[PDB]
Amino acid sequence: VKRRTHNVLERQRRNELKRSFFALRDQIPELENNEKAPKVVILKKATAYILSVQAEEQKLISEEDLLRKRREQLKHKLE
Amino acid sequence: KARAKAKTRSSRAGLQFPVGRVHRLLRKGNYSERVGAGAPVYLAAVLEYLTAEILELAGNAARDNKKTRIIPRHLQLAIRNDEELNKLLGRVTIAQGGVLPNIQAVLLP
Amino acid sequence: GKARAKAKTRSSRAGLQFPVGRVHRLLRKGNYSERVGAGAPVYLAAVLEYLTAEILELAGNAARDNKKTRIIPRHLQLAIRNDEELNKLLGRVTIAQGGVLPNIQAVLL
Amino acid sequence: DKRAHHNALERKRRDHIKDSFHSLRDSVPSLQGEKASRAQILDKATEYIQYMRRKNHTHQQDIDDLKRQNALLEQQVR
Amino acid sequence: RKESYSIYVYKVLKQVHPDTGISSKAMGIMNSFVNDIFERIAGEASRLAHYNKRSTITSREIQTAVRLLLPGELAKHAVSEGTKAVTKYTSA
Amino acid sequence: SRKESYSIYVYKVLKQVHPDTGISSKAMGIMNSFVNDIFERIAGEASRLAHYNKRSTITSREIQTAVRLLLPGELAKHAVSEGTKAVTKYTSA
Amino acid sequence: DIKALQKELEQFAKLLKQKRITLGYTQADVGLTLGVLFGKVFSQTTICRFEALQLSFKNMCKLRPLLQKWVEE
Amino acid sequence: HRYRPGTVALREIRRYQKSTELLIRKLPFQRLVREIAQDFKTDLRFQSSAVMALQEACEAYLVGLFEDTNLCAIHAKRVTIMPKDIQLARRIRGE
Amino acid sequence: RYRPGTVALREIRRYQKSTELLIRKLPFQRLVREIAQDFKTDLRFQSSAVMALQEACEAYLVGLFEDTNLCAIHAKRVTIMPKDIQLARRIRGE
Amino acid sequence: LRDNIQGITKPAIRRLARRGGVKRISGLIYEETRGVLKVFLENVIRDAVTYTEHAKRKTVTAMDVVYALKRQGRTLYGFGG
Amino acid sequence: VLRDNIQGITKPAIRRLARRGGVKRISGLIYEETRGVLKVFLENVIRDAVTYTEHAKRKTVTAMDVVYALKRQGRTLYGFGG
DNA sequence: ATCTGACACGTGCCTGGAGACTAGGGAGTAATCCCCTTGGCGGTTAAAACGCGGGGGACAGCGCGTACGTGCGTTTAAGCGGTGCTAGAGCTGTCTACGACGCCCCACCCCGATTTGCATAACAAAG
DNA sequence: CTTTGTTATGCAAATCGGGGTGGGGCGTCGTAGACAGCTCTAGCACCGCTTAAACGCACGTACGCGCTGTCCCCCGCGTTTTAACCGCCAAGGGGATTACTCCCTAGTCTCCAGGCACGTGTCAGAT
Repeated sequence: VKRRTHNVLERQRRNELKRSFFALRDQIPELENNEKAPKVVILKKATAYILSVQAEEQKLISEEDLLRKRREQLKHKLE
Repeated sequence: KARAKAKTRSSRAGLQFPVGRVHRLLRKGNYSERVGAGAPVYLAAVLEYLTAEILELAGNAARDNKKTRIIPRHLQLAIRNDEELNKLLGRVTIAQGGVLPNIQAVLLP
Repeated sequence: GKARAKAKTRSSRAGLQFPVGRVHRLLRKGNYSERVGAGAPVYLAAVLEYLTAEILELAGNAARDNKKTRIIPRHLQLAIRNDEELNKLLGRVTIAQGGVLPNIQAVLL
Repeated sequence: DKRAHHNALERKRRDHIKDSFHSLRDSVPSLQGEKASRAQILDKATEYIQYMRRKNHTHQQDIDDLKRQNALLEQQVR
Repeated sequence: RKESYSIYVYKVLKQVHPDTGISSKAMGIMNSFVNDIFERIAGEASRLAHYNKRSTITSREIQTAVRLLLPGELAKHAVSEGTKAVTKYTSA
Repeated sequence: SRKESYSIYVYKVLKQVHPDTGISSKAMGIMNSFVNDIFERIAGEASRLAHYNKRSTITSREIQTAVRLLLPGELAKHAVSEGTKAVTKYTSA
Repeated sequence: DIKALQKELEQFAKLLKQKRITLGYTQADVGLTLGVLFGKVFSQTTICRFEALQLSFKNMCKLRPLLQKWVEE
Repeated sequence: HRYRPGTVALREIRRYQKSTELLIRKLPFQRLVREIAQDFKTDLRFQSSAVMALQEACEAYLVGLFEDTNLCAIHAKRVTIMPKDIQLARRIRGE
Repeated sequence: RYRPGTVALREIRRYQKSTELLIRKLPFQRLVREIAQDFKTDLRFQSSAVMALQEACEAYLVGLFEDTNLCAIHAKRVTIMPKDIQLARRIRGE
Repeated sequence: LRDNIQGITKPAIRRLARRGGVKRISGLIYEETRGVLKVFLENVIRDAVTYTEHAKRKTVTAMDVVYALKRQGRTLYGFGG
Repeated sequence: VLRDNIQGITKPAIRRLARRGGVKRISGLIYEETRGVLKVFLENVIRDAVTYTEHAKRKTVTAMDVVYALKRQGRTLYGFGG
C-alpha cells in the first residue's frame, strides 16, 4: 500500500511538473507554437529569453536615465 | 492568531520565520546552557515583526519614487525618517544608502 | 621569567601573583567557550597583573606627589587621565569620587 | 549492450535538464543563490517573465513620457 | 552552503506589498539586519540569565531584552506580538 | 555566604611596587572593578574570536590576539611580552 | 590577679613616661627606637596610648617587654 | 575691598576641580529619583548604594557636558555659555 | 555666470540624492594597500573588502562634515574651517 | 511625589559648571540643564527598574544601576561589579 | 613599496563629500586636514582587519575581517555580511 | 534494418523535520529569620533665596580686503574589457596530543576579632 | 599675626589565627584540531583604448575679520530664611537562605514524506 501510494504520488508529481513546464512554455513567445517542446528545451530557451529580456531592461533604463538628465538640462536652460 | 493547523513549529506559531533554525542558533554561540521551548518562538516573532516594519516603510518609499523594487536607498529612507528605527539603527551604516536631503536654511537664498 | 618555582600553585609556577586557578574557573563558568586551554588562564593572569601594576605604580606616584602615604580614588583618577594609553583604555569609565583634572584654559585668564 | 547504452542516453538527458534548471534558477532573483525545487524554478520563471514583460512595458512608458516632456521643453527653449 | 533569511524576507514582503520586489543589494542589507538584531537579543538574554544566576533562557529573558533593546512603540508591539506567538504555539 | 574579590592580589602587587604605600578601601573597590572589567573584555573578545573562527577551544593565541586589539600602543606590546613570558616559563621545566 | 596585673602595667607606664621626659624623647622617638631594637617601628599613637593606658592590658603586656628594653637602653 | 569680576570664578573653578565631593545635595536628589521611578512602576524601593551610584553617574555626566558646552562657547568666541552650546554639544555627541 | 553659491546648492542636492561612491576606486585601493603594508607585507585583499572600506570611510567623513557644518553655523560662519573639524572630533571623542 | 526637579538649585548647577571650567552662565542654562538631567535619569532608571522587575525583586540595587549604565556605554567603578 | 598615495584623494573628491554633508563653502585648509583624518581612520580599521586576518593564519584580508574591524569600533556595516 | 533522444514508470535514497519518551537536573514553592529600608521628630546651621548696583561682555552695524567660487582650456589617469598566471582559500581525511571529568586531601583564602598606625586638631612657644 | 612642633584621639586599615573549601595531582577517555594533501577560485599583474574627471589660471565679489559703540543682564556682596543634615528611635517587609518536589529540556532514538536520481520500458523521427 505504501509502495502504491509512492507510485501514484510520484506519477502525479511528474504530471504537476509537466503542467509547470507548460505554464512556462506558453509564456515564452519563442515556444508559443511548440506544444511538444521537451523539458530541456523549455529550460534552456526560458533562460535565454529571460536573459535577453533582462538585457532589454538595462537598455531601457539607460535611455530613461539619459532622458531624465536631458529633461533637467532643458529646464535649466528655460530658467 | 485565530487558528493553527500544522506540524511545522513555525506554522503552529503562525510565523514565517523558522523557529527550528532560531532554536539551533540559540544553542550556538554558548548563549546559555539551556534554551526554553518557547524561547525561539518568542524571538522569531520579534524578528519577523521588525522585519515587516522595515519592509513596509521601504515599500512605501519605493512608491514615492515610482519604483516597483526596493533598493538600499529606500531602506535608508525608511529608517532615517522613522524615530524608533533611527534610534535602534542610528549607528548602522547602510551600503549605498545615501543620506537624507537636508539643507540648512542659512545656506539658502 | 623566573628561573624556577617550588610551590605547587600554578600561579607560582608562572611567576605570577594573580590566581591562575580562579581565572581558569571563571573562563569555564562564563561560557566563553566549550573548552579552555591550560595556557589560556596563565596568559590572561599575566596580563591582568601587568595592567594592575601599571595603574598602581602611577597612583602610588600621585600619592607621593600629594604628600600622602595612601592611595585614594582621587589618585586613581589622576593616574588614568594623565596617561594616554590608560586614558584610551578606560576613557569611558567613571571613577567614583575621582573628581576631574585641574584643567584651566588660557581663554579663562 | 542496448540497455546499458539506453541508460547512458537517459543519464545524459537528465544531466542536461538538471543543468538547465540551475541556469534558469539563477536567472530569477527570487531563487538566485537559493535552493529550489524543479517546480519552483518553472513557476518563478513563469511569473518572472510576466513581471519583466510589464516592467519593460512600464520602462517604455516612462521613456515615452520623458521624450514627450523633453519635446515640450525643447519647444519652449527654441 | 551558507544560511540566510532571504526566503523569509521574500515571503514577508509579499504579504505586506504584493506588487513590490526587492533588489539583491537590499536583500543583503536585510540579512545583515536580522543577524544583528538576533545577536543583540540573544546576547542581552544571556547577560540577564547570568545576572540572575539562571542557566535557561526563556520567553521572560527575551521579553526583557526586547524591552531594554527596542525604543518606544517598537518595544510595546514586539512584546505583544511575541507573547501572542507563544500563546498560540502553546495552544497549537 | 562568601563574596570573592581580587583585593588580596591587588594589595600584593602594590606591596611589590611601592612597599611604603597603603591603599584605601574605596581605591581597592575601584581596582577590583577594574580587574573584573578587563577580564570580561578579554574573555569576551576571545570568545568572539573563537566563534568567528568556528573553534571551540580558547588558547593563548586568542587571548594574545584579544590583547593586541584591546590595548593601545606600547601598553599592548608590554602586555603581550609579559603574557608570552608567563606561559613560556610556566610550561618550561 | 587581673587587678595586680593592671597595677604593675600602670606602674611601668608611669615610669616609662618619666624616662621619656627625663631623656628628652618624644613618643615618636620611643617608637623609632623600638624599631631599631626589635624591627617593630611603632608610631607615637601606640606609645601615647600605652602611656595613657588606652591600650588593653593584654596589649600592654605584649608591648611592655620591648619598652623595658628601651628603658634599659 | 572688592575683587574684580572673574577673580572668584577662577577661584571656584580651581577649588571645585581640586575637590572630589558631591555638589548636589542627597535628600532632594533622592526625591527626584523616587519621583521618576514612580512613573515607571509604583511602590519601588531603593538601596542607598543605588542612589549614590545614580548621583555619581549624573554629576560625572553633567560635568562632561559642561566641558563640551564650554568648548562650544569658546569656538563661538564667547565666554558665557548659552542653551545653544549645550544643544550643539549634545547633537554632535549624538544624544 | 551664476551668482556664487547657486551651483553649490545644486551640487548638494545632487549628491544627497545619489548613492554612488565619490572617491575614485583605484586611488583608494593604493591608499589602503599603502597603509596595510605598514602592518604586514605581501597582504592580499578581497575586492569586496575594499568596497567595505570605501563605504565606511565615506560614510564616516560625510557624517563628520555634517557635524563640522553645524559647528561653523554655531560660529555664525558659512565656510568650514579646520577649527570646526577639530571641535567636532573633540566632542565626539576621537 | 511631584516636581522635585526644583530640588536642583542654581548654585548646584553653577558648581557643576565650575568643574567644567565655565566662568559665565546665562540665565537660560539652569532650565536647560534640568531638562537634560531629567532625561538622563529617566533612561538610567527605566533600565534599572526593568532589571529589578525581571529579577522579581521589590528593591533596586546598585548592580541594577551599574548594568543600566553599562548598556549606555558608561561604565562605573567603585559601586560593585 | 607604496608611497604618498594620500594624494589620490583629490580636492574634488573632498568637495563632493563635503557637499553631500550639506557644506556650502570650504576653507582651503580643509583639504589637508581631511586627508589627515582619513588616514587615521583607515589605520585603525585596517590594523584590526589585519589582526583578525593574522589570527586566522590567513594572508588575504576578507570582507568579514573589515566588517568585524568596523563592528568592533561601534560602526556596524550592513550589506557586506553580518 | 537500427541510432539518438524523448516521456514516463519502479523504487531506492538523502535529509530535514517532527514525534516519543526518559532521566537528572533546574527551577518553582513554602517556611523562617533578621538586616536594612522606610518613616518620623527635633535641633541647628550651612546653604539657598533675594535685592541691588556696577561693569563687563553679547550683539548689531560698518568697512575693507583677500581667499574662495566659477568658467574654460588642456592634461592625466581612471575605468572598461580582455589575457594569462598562480598563490592560497577552502575542503577532506588521519591521527594524536590534549582538555573534560571523577575523586581525594591539605595548604591556602575568608572572615571575625584584634591590634595599630594616619590624618586632622587641640595646646603650647618664637620672631 | 604668622609659623611650628607636641601630644590626643577618632577611626580606618594592616595583621593574626582558626577553620572550611577548591586547587592541584592523578588517571581515564573521547574528540578538536594539527597537519598533510589536493582542487580550482579569484586576486594580481599586465596591456591598449576612451573619455570623463582632474589641474592650472584668470577674474570678481561674497564673506571673514577687525573695530566701534550701545546696552542688557550676570557677578559679587550683604542680609534674610529654608530645608539639608545629623543623631536617634522603632516597624515590618522583603531578601537571603534552606529544604522539598515536580516538570521540562538535553539526549537519544523512530520514522514519515518530499524532492531527487539510478535503472528500465518504450516509441517515433532520423543514420
